[PDB]
Amino acid sequence: DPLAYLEQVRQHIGRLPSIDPNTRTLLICGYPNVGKSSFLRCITKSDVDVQPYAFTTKSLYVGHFDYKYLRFQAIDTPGILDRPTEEMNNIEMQSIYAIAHLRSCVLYFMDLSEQCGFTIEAQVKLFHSIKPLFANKSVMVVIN
Amino acid sequence: SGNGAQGTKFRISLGLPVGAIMNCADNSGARNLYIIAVKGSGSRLNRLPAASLGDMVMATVKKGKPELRKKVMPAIVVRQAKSWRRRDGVFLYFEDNAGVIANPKGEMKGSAITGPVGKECADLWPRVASNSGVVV
Amino acid sequence: PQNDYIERHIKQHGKRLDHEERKRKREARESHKISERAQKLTGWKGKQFAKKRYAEKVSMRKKIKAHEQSKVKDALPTYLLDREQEEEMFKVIKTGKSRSKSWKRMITKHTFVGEGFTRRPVKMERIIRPSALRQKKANVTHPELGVTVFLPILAVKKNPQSPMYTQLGVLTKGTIIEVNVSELGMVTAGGKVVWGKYAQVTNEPDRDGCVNAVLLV
Amino acid sequence: MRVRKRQSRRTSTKLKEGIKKKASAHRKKEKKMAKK
Amino acid sequence: MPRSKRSKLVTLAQTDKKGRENKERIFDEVREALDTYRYVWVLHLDDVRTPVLQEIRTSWAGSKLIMGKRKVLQKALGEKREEEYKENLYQLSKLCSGVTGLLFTDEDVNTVKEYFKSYVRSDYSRPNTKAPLTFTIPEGIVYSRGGQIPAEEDVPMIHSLEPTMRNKFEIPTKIKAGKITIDSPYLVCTEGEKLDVRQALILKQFGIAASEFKVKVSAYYDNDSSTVESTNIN
Amino acid sequence: MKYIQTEQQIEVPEGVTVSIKSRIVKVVGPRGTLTKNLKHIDVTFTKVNNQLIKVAVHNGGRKHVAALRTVKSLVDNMITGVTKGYKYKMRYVYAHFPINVNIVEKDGAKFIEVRNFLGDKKIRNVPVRDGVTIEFSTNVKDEIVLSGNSVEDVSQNAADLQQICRVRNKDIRKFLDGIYVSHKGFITEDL
RNA sequence: AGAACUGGCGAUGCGGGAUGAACCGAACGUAGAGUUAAGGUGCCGGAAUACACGCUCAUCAGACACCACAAAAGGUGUUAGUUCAUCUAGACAGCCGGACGGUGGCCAUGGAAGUCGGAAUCCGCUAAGGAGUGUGUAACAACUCACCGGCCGAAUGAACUA
RNA sequence: CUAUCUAGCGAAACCACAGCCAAGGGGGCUUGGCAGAAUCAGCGGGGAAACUGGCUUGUGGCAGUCAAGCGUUCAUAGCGACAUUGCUUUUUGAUUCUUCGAUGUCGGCUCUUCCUAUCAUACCGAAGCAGAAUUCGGUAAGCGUUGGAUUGUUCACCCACUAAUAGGGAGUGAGCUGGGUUACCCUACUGAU
Repeated sequence: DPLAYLEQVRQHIGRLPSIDPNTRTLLICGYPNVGKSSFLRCITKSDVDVQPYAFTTKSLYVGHFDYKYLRFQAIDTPGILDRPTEEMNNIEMQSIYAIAHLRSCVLYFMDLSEQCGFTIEAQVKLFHSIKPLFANKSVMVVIN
Repeated sequence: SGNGAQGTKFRISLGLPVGAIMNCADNSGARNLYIIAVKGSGSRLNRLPAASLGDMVMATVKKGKPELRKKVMPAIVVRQAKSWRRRDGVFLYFEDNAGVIANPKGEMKGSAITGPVGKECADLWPRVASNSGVVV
Repeated sequence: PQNDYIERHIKQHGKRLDHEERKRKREARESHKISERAQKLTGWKGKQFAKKRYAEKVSMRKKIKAHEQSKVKDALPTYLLDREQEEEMFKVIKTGKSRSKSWKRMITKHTFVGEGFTRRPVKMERIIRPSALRQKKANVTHPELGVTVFLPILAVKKNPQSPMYTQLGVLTKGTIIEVNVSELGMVTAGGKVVWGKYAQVTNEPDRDGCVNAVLLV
Repeated sequence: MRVRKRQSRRTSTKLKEGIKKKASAHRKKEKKMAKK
Repeated sequence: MPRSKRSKLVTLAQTDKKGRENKERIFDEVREALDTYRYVWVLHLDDVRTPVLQEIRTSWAGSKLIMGKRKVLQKALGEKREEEYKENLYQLSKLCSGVTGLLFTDEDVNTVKEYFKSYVRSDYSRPNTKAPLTFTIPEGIVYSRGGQIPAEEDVPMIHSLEPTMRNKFEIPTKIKAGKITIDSPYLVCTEGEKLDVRQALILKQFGIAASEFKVKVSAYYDNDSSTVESTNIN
Repeated sequence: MKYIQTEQQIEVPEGVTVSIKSRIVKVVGPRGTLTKNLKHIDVTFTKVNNQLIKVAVHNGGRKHVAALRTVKSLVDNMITGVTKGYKYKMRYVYAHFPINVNIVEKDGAKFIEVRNFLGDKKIRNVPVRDGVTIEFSTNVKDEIVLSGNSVEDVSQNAADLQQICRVRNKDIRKFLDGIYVSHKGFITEDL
């Protein structure tokens, strides 16, 4: 059994993305189905589907880009629900530890939009639950 | 040969086996080189791996600085001292036999060169031709 | 890379044009080809193929059996709880330059030696006990509860076919042996502690260096 | 192709009389067992 | 053909085979039904739905609607005049040719013959039939309905089914991103033609019960009259 | 079990004619003709009349009689291939690199020429057999149609053609591109 | 391995076994003719390419002395059997339809709807339709059996031996 | 200088017969392959210590669990396949100068040729195989498979290069290393009349 479990982790780790956490990065976190796929597509050649269902992106997606003769990476999150901060699925947990570990700017993809029809109280209480982990993070909200 | 090593190689005379001390022409502070190995060879029964001009060789340093001595490193041959042939018709050779050091990608380590170097070597390799004061 | 990327490409493009037909046809062809291999494979591969085919067969027999089975319708104390269950048989070996000084014999068989050996000098010795063939440990199984525990030898009282192999310590089949019981730790009448029991060996040490012993109970 | 070596089908007498002596050993062992 | 046979696929499913016990059981049970009930109706039902039959049965519990295998129904009815439970039954055993299906009532005849003319459902083509509509599929994104409803609310068809569309349905279906697209419009059928099986399947795949469903009957018998009646109403 | 006599029926329609000397056949119909040798198969033929012909074997082993049923279906395939004619349809799909596909004639050779395959420079020619004709699809993108009488020739040619683009050393799940068959129909449409 | 009995060889040739210490046959003066043993009869090679029933077709068969060692078995090669099952009151293959409702059953989860998965095994109508084989989408959906039923009409199938 | 040839002189050793090969027979006989008079010069390979009995190969022992079947009956009189649980010298990518007293022989360089069970090279299949690279597996032995440093117990090695630096037989019982117990007859071969 353990060797086959390790066969699967071999496969998955080969499917893992490539990150240097030290470098100039832009974490992009938002609610589910806000238009992050449209955003990363419009900045960067990465065609993630834009389709309106809850868990569309399940893992951490990268797009590299350039501006002003520099190199940047952009690290979009699968998206988060409340699961209120005591015990949590590993997807949101790795998103949390990405926030915890990577030393670069963090970006909130706000939907001041008719789409993403979860309510603004849900959105803002989610935000309030993620207030304490905004200590040193260089958070930047943008309304979409 | 590896990355950076440009072109192809013609058949030139294989004068130098392993273990012939030759001088060094760069301004590193290394005096001499001792070959232990040649790259890109064939193999024949009790042949010695033979070196020539225009070849990238694995070789140690005997006299020089203490930092670079007695460890194996990549080196280019520049001067044969045994007669080879040009294809535009002449045979030729140098006074003494000589080679320089550089990294495995063929990039020069020193900042200068003494003495004349091989034409084929400088054509095959950019960076000895970049650092070459003298050729033929 | 980086992702569930092939699955994505499947989702967006459909994993080939012609995949389904080939997979279907391949599983059609498998009936003939398995038998082709059963007739072909001159050497060792017919053997593995057949062994393997026998195995999958018998497992499918278990499957039908368990389907039909579905379809038709120990007093131990507490501190032992939580355990998982001459002219012949002699070659004169003449040594030295002048081959008349034989003087020599060799043991080619296993033995237990004891704690202290105090090995005698070279000139007076006649028999040569080598160093490797020295078992301090043996696996003792229990008849009750079938538990295999890897325990030491203390002594050998009985060795068949001689009184000499008793004192030498040869561990062949038929040899009864003085075995420790320390980790099991049974409480006997009076509340004593057991240090020695009797076991009967059940395997030849030569054919395997493991030494299986049934504990006499 | 390279058509490879065969085993023969030749008699090779030692194996014949070895077979006969082996056979008698087998039948002897059978009679020693057959009382049970 | 002792070897070089086909291997028939073995499984561990739960359901087992019926055999002759259920056959003779239903035979004697209809023969029990015969003297008990009074009004008898032979029902040709070619396209049938399990919920429709259960709907009819839970509509009429005082009736009993029975279906089973044909020749045993002919047996239990009696096929000859010489062998029959009651008289004047062989002649109506002749006519019952189709998928039948039978009813035992004691209610009026009038109520049922108007019932089954009133009773109409929506079903599929069930080919060797007509379907009272044609369908062009537009040269765009393809959807679950196939151009019925507006393009905003229909959902595009899943990318699983497309090789079936290429294999069974004979249609060029080319795959851009995750929805499914076509390049030319595809007319499936016309009115006034007997629908083919692939045609019936494509309208099934769209999920279109465009065909009417109404059961016909051919005949009726009454036990107390002991007389046969012939009625083709659809 | 050494069946004594086995036999099958083949149905000649009104239009088509067939001439069978010993184990040679010619089958002629409106679309044209075909021929076939069957000397390797060791059976008997008989007419009864002119809409039905009987094949048969006497003293059959299993192999012999399985061959009987086969030869019937072969001859029926010829019959269909005259009265209907057979028609095989393919598509040539690419992700990045459009195929350039063409027909050429080298001394009357009827080669089929593919270029730009996977960004290659390589030309690949495929022969055409006798008795089969090509058409690239008019008013249908990325599609080619073959039609003929010899079904065996048609299928062999197209099977060759998709056997040419057997892209190698590369993950088939990614390189979905290639040239493949859409379907196997007859020419007619209506009948 | 050990004993006991017996027979062969030893002192002994001949026929056959392709050749031969151990096998099969066989009473040695020289010669003729005849008949045969064991073994054989396509050619070497003297003798039937005899007759006749069957089975076998090996991508290095076998021509074996035999129980005997690889060995118990694999094998969609093949012939014959045994024991069971099905049936014109319609066997098997197939093509067509249904293959349901409570129900998306319980936790379980972001999502779990017969099929990510733990444990349950119901009744309802029923010709028949599982708390549900297998593909499946993120779930759902759709498709397939197992089960019945419509067309066909004919014998077929499981296991086991040899 | 001989070797070689010629003029002259002119032996010996050795000798049952003499000679072509493979399999078989527990140099000659049996079965087969070939063999064409007579001969010259080189040649060094030969010249009255290795299957008891088809040996050997990849998958532990012992005690259990199912028992397919077997025991003409018994399942625990009794056998019993395939699987499977039982520790097997330190359970958390914590980790022993186990090469330490074996008087025992085995260890090494050029060249043929063979086998394949392939290390690369050619073609193929499957692998989460995006590619490049790489792991397994199949056919296949036509070709190829390196240069150095090294011993009171090298033990199994490091160094590098190379596409790789795979494995065994018949070999020097004639040259070499240890703490060490008539190659002149003919044969065939290569050249030559």
